[PDB]
Amino acid sequence: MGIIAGIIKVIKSLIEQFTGK
Amino acid sequence: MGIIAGIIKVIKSLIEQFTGK
Amino acid sequence: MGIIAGIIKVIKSLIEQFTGK
Amino acid sequence: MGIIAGIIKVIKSLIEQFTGK
Amino acid sequence: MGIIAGIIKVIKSLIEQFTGK
Amino acid sequence: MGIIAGIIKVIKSLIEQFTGK
Amino acid sequence: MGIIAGIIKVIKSLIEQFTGK
Amino acid sequence: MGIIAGIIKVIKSLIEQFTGK
Amino acid sequence: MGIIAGIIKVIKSLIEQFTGK
Amino acid sequence: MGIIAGIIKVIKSLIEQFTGK
Amino acid sequence: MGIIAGIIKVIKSLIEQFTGK
Amino acid sequence: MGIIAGIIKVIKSLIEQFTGK
Amino acid sequence: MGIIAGIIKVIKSLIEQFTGK
Amino acid sequence: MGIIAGIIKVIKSLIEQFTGK
Amino acid sequence: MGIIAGIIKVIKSLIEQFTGK
Amino acid sequence: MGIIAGIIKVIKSLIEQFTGK
Amino acid sequence: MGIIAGIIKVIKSLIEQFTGK
Amino acid sequence: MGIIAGIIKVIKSLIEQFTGK
Amino acid sequence: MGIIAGIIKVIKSLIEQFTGK
Amino acid sequence: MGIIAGIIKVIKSLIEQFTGK
Amino acid sequence: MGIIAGIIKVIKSLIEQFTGK
Amino acid sequence: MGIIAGIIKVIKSLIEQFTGK
Amino acid sequence: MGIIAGIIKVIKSLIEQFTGK
Amino acid sequence: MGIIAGIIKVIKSLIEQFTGK
Amino acid sequence: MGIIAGIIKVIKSLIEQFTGK
Amino acid sequence: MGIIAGIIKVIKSLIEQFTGK
Amino acid sequence: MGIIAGIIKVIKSLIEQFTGK
Amino acid sequence: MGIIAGIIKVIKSLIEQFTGK
Amino acid sequence: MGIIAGIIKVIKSLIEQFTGK
Amino acid sequence: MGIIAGIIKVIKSLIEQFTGK
Amino acid sequence: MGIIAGIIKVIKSLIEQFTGK
Amino acid sequence: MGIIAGIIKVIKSLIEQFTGK
Amino acid sequence: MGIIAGIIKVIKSLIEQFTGK
Amino acid sequence: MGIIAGIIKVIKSLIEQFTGK
Amino acid sequence: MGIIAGIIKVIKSLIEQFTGK
Amino acid sequence: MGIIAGIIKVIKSLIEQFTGK
Amino acid sequence: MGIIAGIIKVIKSLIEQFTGK
Amino acid sequence: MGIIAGIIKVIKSLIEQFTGK
Amino acid sequence: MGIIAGIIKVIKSLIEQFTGK
Amino acid sequence: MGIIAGIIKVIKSLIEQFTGK
Amino acid sequence: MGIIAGIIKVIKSLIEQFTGK
Amino acid sequence: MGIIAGIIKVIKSLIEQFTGK
Amino acid sequence: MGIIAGIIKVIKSLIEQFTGK
Amino acid sequence: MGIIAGIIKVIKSLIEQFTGK
Amino acid sequence: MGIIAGIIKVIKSLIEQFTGK
Amino acid sequence: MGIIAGIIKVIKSLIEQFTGK
Amino acid sequence: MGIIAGIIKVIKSLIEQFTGK
Amino acid sequence: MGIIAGIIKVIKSLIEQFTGK
Amino acid sequence: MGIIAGIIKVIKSLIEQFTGK
Amino acid sequence: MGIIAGIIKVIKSLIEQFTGK
Amino acid sequence: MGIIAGIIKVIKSLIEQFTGK
Amino acid sequence: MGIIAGIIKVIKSLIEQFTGK
Amino acid sequence: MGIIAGIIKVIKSLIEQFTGK
Amino acid sequence: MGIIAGIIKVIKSLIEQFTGK
Amino acid sequence: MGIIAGIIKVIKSLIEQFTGK
Amino acid sequence: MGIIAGIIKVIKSLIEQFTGK
Amino acid sequence: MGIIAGIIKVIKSLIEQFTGK
Amino acid sequence: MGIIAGIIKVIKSLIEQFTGK
Amino acid sequence: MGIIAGIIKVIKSLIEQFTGK
Amino acid sequence: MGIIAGIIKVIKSLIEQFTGK
Amino acid sequence: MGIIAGIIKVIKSLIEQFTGK
Amino acid sequence: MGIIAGIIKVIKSLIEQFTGK
Amino acid sequence: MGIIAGIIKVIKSLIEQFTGK
Amino acid sequence: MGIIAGIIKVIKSLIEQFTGK
Repeated sequence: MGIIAGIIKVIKSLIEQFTGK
Repeated sequence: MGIIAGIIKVIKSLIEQFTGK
Repeated sequence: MGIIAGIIKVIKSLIEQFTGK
Repeated sequence: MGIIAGIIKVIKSLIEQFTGK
Repeated sequence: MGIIAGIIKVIKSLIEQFTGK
Repeated sequence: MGIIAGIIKVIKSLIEQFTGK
Repeated sequence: MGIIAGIIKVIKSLIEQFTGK
Repeated sequence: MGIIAGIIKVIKSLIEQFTGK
Repeated sequence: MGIIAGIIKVIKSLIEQFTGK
Repeated sequence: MGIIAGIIKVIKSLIEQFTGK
Repeated sequence: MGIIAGIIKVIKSLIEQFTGK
Repeated sequence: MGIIAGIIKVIKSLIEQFTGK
Repeated sequence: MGIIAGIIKVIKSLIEQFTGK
Repeated sequence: MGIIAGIIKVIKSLIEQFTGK
Repeated sequence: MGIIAGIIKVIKSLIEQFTGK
Repeated sequence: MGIIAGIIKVIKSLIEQFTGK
Repeated sequence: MGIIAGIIKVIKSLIEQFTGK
Repeated sequence: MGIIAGIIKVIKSLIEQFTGK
Repeated sequence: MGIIAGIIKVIKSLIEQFTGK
Repeated sequence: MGIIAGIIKVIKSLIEQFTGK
Repeated sequence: MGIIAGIIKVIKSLIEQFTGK
Repeated sequence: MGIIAGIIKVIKSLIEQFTGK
Repeated sequence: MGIIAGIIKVIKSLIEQFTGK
Repeated sequence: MGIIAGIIKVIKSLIEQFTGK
Repeated sequence: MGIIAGIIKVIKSLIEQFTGK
Repeated sequence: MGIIAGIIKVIKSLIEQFTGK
Repeated sequence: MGIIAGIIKVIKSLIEQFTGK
Repeated sequence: MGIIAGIIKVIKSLIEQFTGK
Repeated sequence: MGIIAGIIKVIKSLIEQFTGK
Repeated sequence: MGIIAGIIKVIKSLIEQFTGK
Repeated sequence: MGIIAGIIKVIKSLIEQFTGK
Repeated sequence: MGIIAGIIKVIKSLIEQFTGK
Repeated sequence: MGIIAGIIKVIKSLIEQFTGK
Repeated sequence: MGIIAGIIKVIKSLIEQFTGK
Repeated sequence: MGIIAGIIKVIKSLIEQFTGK
Repeated sequence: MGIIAGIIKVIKSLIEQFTGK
Repeated sequence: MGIIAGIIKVIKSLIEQFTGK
Repeated sequence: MGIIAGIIKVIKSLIEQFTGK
Repeated sequence: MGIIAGIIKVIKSLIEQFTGK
Repeated sequence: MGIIAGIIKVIKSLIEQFTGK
Repeated sequence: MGIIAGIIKVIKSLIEQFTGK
Repeated sequence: MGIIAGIIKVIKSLIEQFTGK
Repeated sequence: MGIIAGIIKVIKSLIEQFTGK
Repeated sequence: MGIIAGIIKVIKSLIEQFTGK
Repeated sequence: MGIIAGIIKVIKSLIEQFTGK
Repeated sequence: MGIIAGIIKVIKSLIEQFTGK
Repeated sequence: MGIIAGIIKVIKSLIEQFTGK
Repeated sequence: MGIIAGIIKVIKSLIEQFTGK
Repeated sequence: MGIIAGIIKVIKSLIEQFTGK
Repeated sequence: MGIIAGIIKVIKSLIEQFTGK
Repeated sequence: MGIIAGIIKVIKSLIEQFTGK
Repeated sequence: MGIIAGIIKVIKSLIEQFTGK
Repeated sequence: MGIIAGIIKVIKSLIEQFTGK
Repeated sequence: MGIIAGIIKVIKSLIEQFTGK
Repeated sequence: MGIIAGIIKVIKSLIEQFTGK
Repeated sequence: MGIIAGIIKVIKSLIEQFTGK
Repeated sequence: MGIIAGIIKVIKSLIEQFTGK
Repeated sequence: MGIIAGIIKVIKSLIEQFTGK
Repeated sequence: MGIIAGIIKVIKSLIEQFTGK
Repeated sequence: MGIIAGIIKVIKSLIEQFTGK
Repeated sequence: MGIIAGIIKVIKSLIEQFTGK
Repeated sequence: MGIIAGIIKVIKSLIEQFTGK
Repeated sequence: MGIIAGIIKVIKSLIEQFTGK
Repeated sequence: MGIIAGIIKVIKSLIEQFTGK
């Protein structure tokens, strides 16, 4: 179902994706 | 389903995508 | 389904795409 | 479905695209 | 479906494209 | 479908294109 | 479908093109 | 379909082209 | 389809071209 | 299809061309 | 069901994806 | 059901994914 | 049911996934 | 039911997954 | 029922998974 | 019922899993 | 009922699993 | 009822499992 | 009822399992 | 009732299991 | 009732099991 | 009632089992 | 009532089992 | 009542079992 | 009442069983 | 009442059983 | 009352059983 | 009352049983 | 009252049984 | 009262039984 | 009162039984 | 009162029984 | 040859021994 | 040859021993 | 040869021993 | 040769031992 | 040779031992 | 040779031991 | 040689041991 | 040689042990 | 040599052990 | 040599162990 | 040598262990 | 040598272990 | 050497372990 | 050496483990 | 050495593990 | 050495693991 | 060494893992 | 060493992993 | 070392991973 | 070392990953 | 080390990844 | 190290990625 | 390291990416 | 490192990207 | 590092991008 | 780094981009 | 870095862009 | 960096742009 | 950097633009 | 930087623009 | 920077513009 | 910067404009 994959360097964040409702 | 992948360097953020509703 | 991928350096943001409704 | 990819440096923003409705 | 890609430096913005309805 | 790509430096803006309806 | 690409420096704007209806 | 590309410096504007209807 | 390209410096404007109907 | 290109400095304007109907 | 996998270096964060409700 | 797998180096964090409700 | 597996090096953390309620 | 398996090197941590309620 | 199995080297930790309530 | 099995080298720890209540 | 089995080398520890209440 | 079995080399320890109350 | 069986080499220890109360 | 059986080599120890109260 | 049986080589020890109270 | 039986080689020891009170 | 039986080679010892009080 | 029976080779010892009080 | 029977080879010993008080 | 019977080869010994007080 | 019977070969000994007080 | 009976070969000994006081 | 009976071959001995006081 | 009876071959001995005081 | 009876072959001896005081 | 009766072959002896004082 | 000797209190009896044929 | 000796209280009996044929 | 000796209280009996043929 | 001796209370019986043929 | 001795209470019986042929 | 000795309460029986042939 | 000794309550039986042939 | 000893309550049986041939 | 000892309640049985051939 | 000892309740059985050949 | 000991309730069985050949 | 011990309830069975050949 | 111990309820079976050859 | 221990309910089976050859 | 322990419900099976050769 | 432990419900199977050769 | 543990429901199978050669 | 653990429902299979050679 | 764990439903398969050679 | 974990439904397959050589 | 995890439905396949050589 | 995770439906395939050599 | 994740439906293929050499 | 993710429907193909050498 | 993501329908192809050397 | 993303329908092709050397 | 994105239908082609060297 | 995006239908081609050297 | 975008139908071509050197 | 965009139908061509050197 | 845009139908050509040097 | 745009039908040509040097 949900995936995140790579070189991930996120800082001090908020991050969203919706698929569905 | 949902993916994010690369060199990701997001800071102090809000980020959205919708697909669906 | 939803993807973001590259060198991503977004700051102090809001970002949207719709496909669907 | 939805993609953003490159060198992305967006700041203090709002950004939209619609395809569909 | 929807894409944005390059050197993107947008600031203090609103941005739209429609294709579809 | 929808694309924007280059050196993009838009500020304090509103921007639209329609193709379709 | 819809494209914008170059050195884009638009400010305090409204911009439209129609093709279709 | 629709394109704008160059050195674009438009300010305080409204801009249109129709092709189609 | 529709294009604008050059050094564009339009201000306080309205601009139209029709081809088609 | 429709083009405008040069050094464009139009102000406080209305501008039209028809080709077609 | 839910997955995260790569070289993950997230710091001082909040991160979300929804698929479903 | 729920999985995380890779080289995981997360620090000082909060991390979430929902699938379901 | 619930799994975590790889080279896991998480430090000073909080980490969550929900699937179900 | 619940599993963790790999090379696990977690330090100074808190770690959770829910599946169920 | 509950399992942990691999090369496990956890230090100075707290670790949880729930399945059920 | 409850199992742990592998090469287990845990040090200076606390470790939990719940299944049930 | 309760089992632990492998090469077990735990040191200076506390370790728990619950199944039941 | 309760079992432990393998090559067991635990040192300087405390170890628990509950099943039941 | 209660069993321990294998090659058991425990040293300088405390070890517990409960099943029942 | 209570059993221990194998190759048992425990040294400098304390060892417990409860089943019952 | 109470049993111990195998090759037993315990040294410098204390060893307990309870079943009952 | 109480039994011990095998090849028993215990040295420099203390050994207990309770069943009953 | 009380039994010990096998090849018994205990040395320099103390050994106990209780069943009853 | 009390029994010991086998090949018994105990040396330099103390040995006890209680059943009763 | 009290019995000992087998091949008994005890040396340099003390040996006890109680049943009763 | 009291019995000892077998092949008995005890040497340099002390041996006791109590049943009664 | 008191009995000893078998092949008895005791040497350099002391031997006791009590039943009664 | 008191009995000893078998093949008795005791040497260099002391031997006792009490029943009564 | 007192009895000894069998093949008796005792040598260099002392032998006692008490029943009574 | 006192009896000894069998094949008696005692040598170089002392032998006693008490019943009474 | 006192009896001895059988095949008696005692040599180089001392032999006693008491019943009474 | 006092009796001895059988095949008696005693040699080089001393022999006693007391009953009475 | 034949002997009976002791305190003999036989009643309402038949008694036999054979030695010879 | 044949002997019986002790406190003999046999009643309502038949009793035999053979030695010889 | 044949002996019986003790406190003998046999009733309503038949009793045999053979040694020889 | 043949002996029986103790407190003997046999009733309604048949009893045998053979040694020899 | 053959012996039986103790508190013997056998009833309604048959009993045998062979040693020899 | 053959012995039986204890508290013997055998009823309605057959009982054997062989040693020899 | 052959022995049985304890509290023996065997009923309606057959019982054997061989040692030898 | 052969022994049985304890609280023995065998019923309606056959029982064997061999040692030797 | 051969032993059985405990609380033995075997019924309607056959039972064997071999040691030797 | 061979032993069985405990609370033994075997029914309608056959049971074997070999050690040796 | 061979042992079985516990609460044994085997029914309608065959059971074997070999050690040796 | 060989042992079985616990609560054993085997039915309609065959069971083996080898150690040795 | 060989052991089985627990709550054992095996039915209609064959079961083996080898250690050795 | 070889062990099996738990709640064992195997049916209509064959089961093996080798360690050694 | 070899162990199996848990709630084991295997049916109509063959099962193997090797460690060694 | 070799272990299997859990809730095991394998049917109509073959199962292997090697470690070693 | 080798382990399998969980809820295992394998059917009509072959299964292998190697570690070592 | 080798582990498999979860809800395992494999059918009509072959499955391998190597680590080592 | 090697692990597989989850809800595993593989059918009619071959599956491999190598790590090492 | 090697892991596979999720909802795995592979059919009629071959699957590989190498890490190492 | 190597992982695969998700909803995996691969059919009639070959699949590889290398990392390392 | 190597990962694949999602909804994977690959058929009749060959698939590779290299990272490293 | 290497990842593939999404809805993957590749058929009759060859697919490569290199990063590294 | 390397990623592919989306709705991927590639057929009868060869596909490459290099980054690095 | 390297990414491809969208609706990808490539057929009978060769495709390359270089970044780096 | 390298990206391709959209609706991609390339056939019978060769395609390149360089950035770098 | 490098991107291609749209509706791409290239056939029988060669295509290049350089940026850099 | 480099982009191509639109409805692209190039055939039997060679195409270049340089920016840089 | 470099862009081409529209309805592109180039055939049997060579095409260049330089900007830079 | 460099752009071409419209309905482009160039055939059998060479085409250049320079801006810069 | 450089642009060409319209309905372009150039054949068998060479075409240049310079702006700059 | 440089533009050409219209219905362009140039054949077998050379074409230049300079602005700048």
